[PDB]
Amino acid sequence: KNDNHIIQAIALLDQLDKDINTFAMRVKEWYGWHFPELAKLVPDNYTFAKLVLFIKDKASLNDDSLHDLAALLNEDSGIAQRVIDNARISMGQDISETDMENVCVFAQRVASLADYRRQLYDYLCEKMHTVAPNLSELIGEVIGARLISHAGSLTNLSKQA
Amino acid sequence: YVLTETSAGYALLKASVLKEFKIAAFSKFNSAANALEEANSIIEGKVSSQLEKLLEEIKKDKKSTLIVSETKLANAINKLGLNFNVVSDAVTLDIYRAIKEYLPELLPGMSDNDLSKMSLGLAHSIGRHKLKFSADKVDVMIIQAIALLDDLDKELNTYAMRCKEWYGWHFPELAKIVTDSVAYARIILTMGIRSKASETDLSEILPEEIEERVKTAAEVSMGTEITQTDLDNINALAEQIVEFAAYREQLSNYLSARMKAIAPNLTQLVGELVGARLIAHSGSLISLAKSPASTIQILGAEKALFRALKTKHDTPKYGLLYHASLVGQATGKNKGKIARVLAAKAAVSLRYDALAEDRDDSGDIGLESRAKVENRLSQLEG
Amino acid sequence: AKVVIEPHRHAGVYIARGKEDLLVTKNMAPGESVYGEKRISVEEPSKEDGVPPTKVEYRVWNPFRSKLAAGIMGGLDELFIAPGKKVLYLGAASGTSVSHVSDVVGPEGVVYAVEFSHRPGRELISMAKKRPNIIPIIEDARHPQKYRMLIGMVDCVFADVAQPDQARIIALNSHMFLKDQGGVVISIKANCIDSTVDAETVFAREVQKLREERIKPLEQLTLEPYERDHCIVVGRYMR
Amino acid sequence: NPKAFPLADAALTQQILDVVQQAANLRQLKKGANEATKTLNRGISEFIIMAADCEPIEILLHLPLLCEDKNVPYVFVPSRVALGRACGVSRPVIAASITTNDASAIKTQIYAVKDKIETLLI
RNA sequence: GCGAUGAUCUUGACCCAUGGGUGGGUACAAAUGGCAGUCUGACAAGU
Repeated sequence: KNDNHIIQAIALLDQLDKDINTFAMRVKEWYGWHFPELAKLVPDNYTFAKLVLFIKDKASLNDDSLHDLAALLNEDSGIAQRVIDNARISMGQDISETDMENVCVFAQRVASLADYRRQLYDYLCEKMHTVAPNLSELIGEVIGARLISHAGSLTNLSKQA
Repeated sequence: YVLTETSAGYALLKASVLKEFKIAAFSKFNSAANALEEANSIIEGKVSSQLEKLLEEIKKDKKSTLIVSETKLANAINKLGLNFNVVSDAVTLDIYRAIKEYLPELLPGMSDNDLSKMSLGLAHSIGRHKLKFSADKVDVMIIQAIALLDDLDKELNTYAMRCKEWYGWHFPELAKIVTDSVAYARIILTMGIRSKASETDLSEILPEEIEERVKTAAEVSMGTEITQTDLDNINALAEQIVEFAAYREQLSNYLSARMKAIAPNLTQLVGELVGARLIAHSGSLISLAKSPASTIQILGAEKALFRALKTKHDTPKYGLLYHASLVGQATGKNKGKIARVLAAKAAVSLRYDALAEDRDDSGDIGLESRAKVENRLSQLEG
Repeated sequence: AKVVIEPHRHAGVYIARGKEDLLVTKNMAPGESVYGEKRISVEEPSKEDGVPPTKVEYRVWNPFRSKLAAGIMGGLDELFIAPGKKVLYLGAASGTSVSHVSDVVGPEGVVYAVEFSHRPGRELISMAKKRPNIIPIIEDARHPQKYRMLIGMVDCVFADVAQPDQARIIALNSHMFLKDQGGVVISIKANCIDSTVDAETVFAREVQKLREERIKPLEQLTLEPYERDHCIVVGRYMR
Repeated sequence: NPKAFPLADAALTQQILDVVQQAANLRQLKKGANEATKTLNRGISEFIIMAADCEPIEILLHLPLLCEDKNVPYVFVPSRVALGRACGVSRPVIAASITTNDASAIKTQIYAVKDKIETLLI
């Protein structure tokens, strides 16, 4: 029965990526206002969104007291030492907390959307291995499911020559 | 003999006039709150803490003839109980011009690099305190957020169409009855399959007359049945849709406090979204207050008005005022004149909220302006 | 084809050639909207490993917006404005020309923006948040003893004042912060001082007070009619 | 109002209201901050007249800024009842603009009043 | 230890005595790109 739901899965996944990038540019702008150094230091969306999410302060974001660089990354990473270096030379804007809470909502959207694309990817590889094992042996999941999304069905693809 | 006035503490210079381009004593201040009150102290002529400590520590050999630069500090030290002989002669002095020349070399742990950075960040904060506001005068985040809210509507609509489409296989007969996407989503998020129909989850969502069509339609719909994993993806995505539907309302709640805070009279007249589209379509409040009320009435649909000016035909009399409820309440023959009154008083409320007197006072005059609008509103309907 | 931009007889002052004849300085904080200006990206063709050679960005600059551009386009060889020097920029009056001073002073100089009014400082702080080399202060420039704490010492002084007591206003400042054999560039607007009379007597009494406060004007001239009733003075204090 | 500057003394007030009166006779006048604003956007104004007793004042504080941008003369007048009176209006008018006419017969009076304003602004 | 269960050959386009210059589709960013000069301006109602 996975002739159409997998097309919903892959096109919905592209929708998830394009929607993630939209808020991601906004949050990187916002933390560009408060602390301009780390936003140019970490181009990642999810982890940097958590880095904005846990602390909201540019004078107490360290690897120890407090631990936000020992929670996901390690303190022996070259990124974390540059967070220690950038935390001293800060010149950014001091803004209120109510403005930051809206961006905490945004980081919660980032973690949510990240969870749904992970679950969608696992369901994607799972059902692609289910309904079409041999094409997953040849050209994998993404290209084969893409070509099914071109033909619309396994039957239409089975009729093309 | 020499008092040094700078944002790194206060120093006594005897270089121990007998001077060898060195220092006699230094008493150190360095922080943001210290240099803030020191920046207050040079303006006020105010004696600081390390000025009193510098009068207290060194005495009787380097302070009997003290030369201070300010005339204000000469009288404060002149009234000290230690009885110093203090003058303010030779302020414009090459020595006094030269104490800043060896200033990285006479202060340990400092150089010319951190002095411009500390003076820069001090200049930001004293610019915040003197101008009694922020260092950017930020209002653009409302303009960004109102651009994001329609994106929430479009993306939430997109995912609503999605879950509509790959729910229609199992139970096709719901879109003909239930068209609202939230009521579409919460039924599946509570129920799941059609074979687990109950009463309470329908009762919290729908009226009874819709619920009976839902139940009898659930009897006669014989769509597909499949494994629980796809159903888990359905409850996941439905949780996501209700989640985002709460999030856009949280965004409107964020725009509530900012719109009430920054533009109170505009909030009183048209509320939040209309004036948000006014400032957003204009670009800024300060250029819009420079724009007259004739531009304010025609704000929006620039190609239609510019087309009406090229063709010299009937001008569109509807801009962003086309969606106001008090304006939409009136008939079209009487709508444009009331919109002229509302744009006319609206320009007055923009010139209220623009010039930094109602941001600190939260607005009291647009309350009278709404009454003046409603009076003429009653009169034109007569 | 593209234009080529080659330096004038000063440092940091670059002239465009030839289908565009415009005066440009080095950009150091791109993406700005000072007045809705356009920017010019030029580079040197080079074949190297890794990244391409750098597009050294230049921003357009008019004599219709600054007297300093007019003083260079009128023909100038000596100037105390160069990358690396510390300048005292007396008055700003919009905040827009401060970015041009920050561009012509290079990344090594520090621009001290002096203001005595509340209204144009709101543009000064927002300009200062973008460019991390401009220090704005809202201070009383009549008394150098009331703002000696925030500023250090400058290499040259630019005066944009046009007040009838300006020779007092610079003097206690030039006695304080300007070094010996440092340079003064003073923009004098003749009709702004007095307009009931000609300007040559004003020029004589003002250069006489420049003789009084030990200023040596190496060259004083009417600019050319790009501006009206103005003379700029390049001199040296205690030469 | 500490913000009410520059303001006209009574003799120049009578002179200016006479010139406004004759320009209203010669159909050379704009009333309201809307019409004066639009003439400032068109660059067709000779000079600007504003009332200093206009409560509130924030509806016209932008006009000195725009006249400083366009180099347009302006002096406040301390009365709005007299200002609407000289407009031939039975209401207090607070803002007026003098439209450009190089063929006007009272243009020498306009140049004299502009000499008074350029005297007061410097 | 060759293939009709496709062997075999062709739709990257131009040029220069591995190297070098153009051409087209996608995305992002920016507009001395488009806005004669971003509406008209004192009357209306009633007896």
